[PDB]
Amino acid sequence: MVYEAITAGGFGSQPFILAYIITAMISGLLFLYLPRKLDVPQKFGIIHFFIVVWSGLMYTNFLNQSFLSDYAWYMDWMVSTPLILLALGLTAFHGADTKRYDLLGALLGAEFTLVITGLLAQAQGSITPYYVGVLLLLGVVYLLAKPFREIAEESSDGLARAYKILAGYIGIFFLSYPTVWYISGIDALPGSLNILDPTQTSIALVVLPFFCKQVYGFLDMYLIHKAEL
Amino acid sequence: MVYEAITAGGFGSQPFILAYIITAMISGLLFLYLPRKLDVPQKFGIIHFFIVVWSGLMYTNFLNQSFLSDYAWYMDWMVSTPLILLALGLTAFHGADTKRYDLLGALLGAEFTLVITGLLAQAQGSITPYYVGVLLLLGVVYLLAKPFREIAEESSDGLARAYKILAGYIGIFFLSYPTVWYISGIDALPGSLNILDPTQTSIALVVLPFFCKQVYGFLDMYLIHKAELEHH
Amino acid sequence: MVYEAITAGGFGSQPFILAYIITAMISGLLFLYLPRKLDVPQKFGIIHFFIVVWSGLMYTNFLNQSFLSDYAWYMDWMVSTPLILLALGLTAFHGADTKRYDLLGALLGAEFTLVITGLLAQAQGSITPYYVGVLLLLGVVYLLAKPFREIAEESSDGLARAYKILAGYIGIFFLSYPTVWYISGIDALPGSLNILDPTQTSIALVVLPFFCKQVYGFLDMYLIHKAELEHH
Ligand SMILES: *C/C=C(C)/C=C/C=C(C)/C=C/C1=C(C)CCCC1(C)C
Ligand SMILES: *C/C=C(C)/C=C/C=C(C)/C=C/C1=C(C)CCCC1(C)C
Ligand SMILES: *C/C=C(C)/C=C/C=C(C)/C=C/C1=C(C)CCCC1(C)C
Ligand SMILES: CCCCCCCC/C=C/C(=O)OC[C@@H](O)CO
Ligand SMILES: CCCCCCCC/C=C/C(=O)OC[C@@H](O)CO
Ligand SMILES: CCCCCCCC/C=C/C(=O)OC[C@@H](O)CO
Ligand SMILES: CCCCCCCC/C=C/C(=O)OC[C@@H](O)CO
Ligand SMILES: CCCCCCCC/C=C/C(=O)OC[C@@H](O)CO
Ligand SMILES: CCCCCCCC/C=C/C(=O)OC[C@@H](O)CO
Ligand SMILES: CCCCCCCC/C=C/C(=O)OC[C@@H](O)CO
Ligand SMILES: CCCCCCCC/C=C/C(=O)OC[C@@H](O)CO
Ligand SMILES: CCCCCCCC/C=C/C(=O)OC[C@@H](O)CO
Ligand SMILES: CCCCCCCC/C=C/C(=O)OC[C@@H](O)CO
Ligand SMILES: CCCCCCCC/C=C/C(=O)OC[C@@H](O)CO
Ligand SMILES: CCCCCCCC/C=C/C(=O)OC[C@@H](O)CO
Ligand SMILES: CCCCCCCC/C=C\C(=O)OC[C@@H](O)CO
Repeated sequence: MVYEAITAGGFGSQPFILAYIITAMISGLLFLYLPRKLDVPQKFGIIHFFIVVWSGLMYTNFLNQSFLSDYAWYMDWMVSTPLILLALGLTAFHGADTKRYDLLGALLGAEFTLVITGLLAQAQGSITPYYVGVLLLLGVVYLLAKPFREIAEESSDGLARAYKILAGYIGIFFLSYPTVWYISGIDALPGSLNILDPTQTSIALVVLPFFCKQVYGFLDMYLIHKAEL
Repeated sequence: MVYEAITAGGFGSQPFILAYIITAMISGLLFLYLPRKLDVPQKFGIIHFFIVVWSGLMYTNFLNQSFLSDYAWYMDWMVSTPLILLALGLTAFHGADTKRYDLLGALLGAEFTLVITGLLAQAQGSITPYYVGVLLLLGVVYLLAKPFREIAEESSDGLARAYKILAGYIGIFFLSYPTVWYISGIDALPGSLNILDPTQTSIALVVLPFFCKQVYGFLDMYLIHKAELEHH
Repeated sequence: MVYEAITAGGFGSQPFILAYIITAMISGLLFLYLPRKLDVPQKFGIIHFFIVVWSGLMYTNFLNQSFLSDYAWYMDWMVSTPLILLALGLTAFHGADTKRYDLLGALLGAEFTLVITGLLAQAQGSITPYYVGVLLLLGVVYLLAKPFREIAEESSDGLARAYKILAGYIGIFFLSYPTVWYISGIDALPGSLNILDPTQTSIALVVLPFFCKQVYGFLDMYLIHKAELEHH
């Protein structure tokens, strides 16, 4: 019952969720427009567009109650967060000699499952899946830190630096998510610490996404342009 | 309460829906068969097979109530309408030199998001997401209309003509759905106009699909066949 | 009412469901490591990792009631069993000249659709969709038995033998599922027959998946390995 907890009484988080949704939409447009002017491949503009627009659309379930609303987080991250890791995977490939799409799939597949464990954690009211999720996230991080790093180092010195920058960014932001999820004291969530109240929890999982999507998109695409100079 | 409305009173749409399903299943079997007879790549038979068989299976939720029924259309279009666009895209690729698979993804991705907006709108009884869906639709027809057209025009004249025909056929039909959705007077479906009664909506929503899937299946495969015969 | 029936009273399947999840997680870790030890392509490890881990996860919904619980088998096979087939397909492709990724798509799509029929059947309380599934599954067996077999025979004798063994293994086992599903006396799923009680059904759908996931991942990677050893 995440939704009722988030929107009962004040629903203080709604200004933030509204602002997220709008900055998402306008960012999505800008992302489509950018790579025309920017000298980065279109696939990046496109991917970030979907990251941000999919996220936006899902968060509308907090403004308007549907059957989705209690799980709108996992509906969003389901497809947003693998697209993020795809953006990050393809950047690494960009200049490089050997592309490795089996690793892309692993990268993306882990994220998806990771996010489904959250889904499962909450629905079950049980933390067991959450632990499996965290192990997977470590697996993602490993994947980013090593194999994809190496592939990125095959290419130009600028791009490899760009990857490292993006990867550590995305790495560390990702690790925050299971944190605020665990320490949330929303009754539904089986996190056994209770530090953040529903509105706080909700607001964290608006600001955090903002950095991981809206900023990420620009960060990714400016960094690839600025490398290829 | 889309299902509830649709099966209200007589349930007038009942037998149309049944004929759509039966018909889908038979189309499917042909689609698997045709390519071998037709000198068209098997991949095309396979895509149309799933399109027409997926749709048919989802529509059985109007004949037997389930937790899916209210959102059946979306459960269908979710995977059917990107497959439709995959065929169209792959047709454009068929005889061309440069293949843009990131554009294929954008094409297919937009459709999926664009059907999910439809689902969101009904689920929150809210019209907002629909507008984004409409914006995405226009991105789809733009994609089809230009980049994919460009790629199509590297190929022989017949294959370019084929794409151009199918691209208009599916583009025009595709714009009808958000129309009759908005137009519909089922209450679950938001938007102000209530022009179409639930049975009229339902019947619009098996007629258009019959043209987008069954007819489209054959049309695609015959245009690709006629173009390759014309150029050999 | 699937969860309630299974877990009601003694919940006699809970140990098997536990033993299954624990072995799945452990098998998964091993699958990731095995490829580097066997000179088998890492991708096979990846795919088998996800098969057991995803399956394991979905089965936690029998240990803890959720909205997914009643439909957990479908949520599992919905992605697990296309992956099982991806592995089969890629095995066949492994030594071969022609990679036909449309057959891979057809293989995977039939499976996924074929699981969704099971979910529709339960959700509808109707046996109709089950029947489409069975057809579809005979589509799958067909694919495996022929075109995929031909592509395997393109390769070395060791690789070709590997595929045919696995294809047999997995074919036979895949047929058992629509059988147990049908004869199961869980009220929710609409077989005419009521031979198994929920616990027996549950046990069967623990032990059979053990052989199709945990065992199969090892079997697949060792057969390839062996095969690659046999030809310098
Ligand atoms: C834009 C949103 C982003 C970048 C979300 C990232 C979310 C995660 C990495 C969540 C991870 C989780 C676990 C590792 C365990 C289960 C709970 C989750 C879903 C928060
Ligand atoms: C076989 C069925 C087909 C080809 C259906 C096409 C359906 C659409 C293009 C629906 C479009 C919609 C929007 C663009 C926004 C409103 C919601 C939808 C799904 C009606
Ligand atoms: C690891 C689990 C596996 C390999 C499960 C296989 C499951 C099936 C082949 C199920 C088949 C079905 C039909 C053919 C029709 C009715 C619905 C199903 C899912 C029982
Ligand atoms: C849905 C949860 C994960 C399911 C899929 C994740 C793993 C799929 C990756 C398959 C793979 O690596 O094979 C592709 C390889 O042949 C590309 O060359
Ligand atoms: C944690 C979820 C799955 C992790 C994927 C494990 C794959 C790691 C293997 C890397 C790879 O094969 O790249 C080659 C490099 O390790 C040595 O050449
Ligand atoms: C090759 C063309 C085959 C067309 C077959 C469509 C026939 C479907 C008609 C069903 C019908 O009218 O019965 C519906 C109603 O009686 C069910 O209760
Ligand atoms: C692609 C498959 C072509 C058509 C397959 C569906 C035919 C099976 C029909 C089953 C049926 O109608 O039985 C339903 C009855 O037992 C319950 O009302
Ligand atoms: C399941 C609902 C969407 C179906 C997606 C399955 C196909 C998606 C992408 C396939 C494609 O791009 O085929 C060509 C690919 O092998 C690139 O070489
Ligand atoms: C549900 C929202 C997701 C829509 C599809 C997400 C990805 C669409 C585009 C993928 C892409 O650009 O991959 C192309 C790349 O693999 C070319 O090498
Ligand atoms: C409501 C939206 C429907 C309008 C779409 C019709 C597009 C048909 C015209 C395409 C065109 O002008 O492309 C010509 C190209 O050579 C210009 O770069
Ligand atoms: C490779 C083995 C890794 C860990 C296996 C542990 C499974 C055995 C644990 C059985 C247990 O918890 O029995 C508790 C019982 O008394 C509760 O009824
Ligand atoms: C993704 C294509 C269709 C699969 C639908 C996935 C939904 C599975 C879960 C359904 C559910 O939670 O409804 C069951 C219960 O809440 C209603 O009795
Ligand atoms: C229920 C969802 C079923 C989706 C399965 C449709 C996948 C069949 C598409 C074949 C494909 O994209 O092959 C591409 C490759 O052959 C291009 O050369
Ligand atoms: C590969 C070994 C298969 C293991 C099957 C799992 C056992 C499930 C119990 C079945 C059962 O006892 O059916 C017999 C009885 O219900 C029929 O009268
Ligand atoms: C949790 C552990 C599950 C136990 C299953 C592992 C046994 C699978 C059998 C592997 C095998 O015999 O491969 C060797 C054979 O193919 C010749 O190399
Ligand atoms: C394993 C799940 C894969 C994708 C299915 C997503 C499930 C749909 C999201 C939540 C939902 O269906 O809500 C159903 C019920 O909890 C409403 O209260």
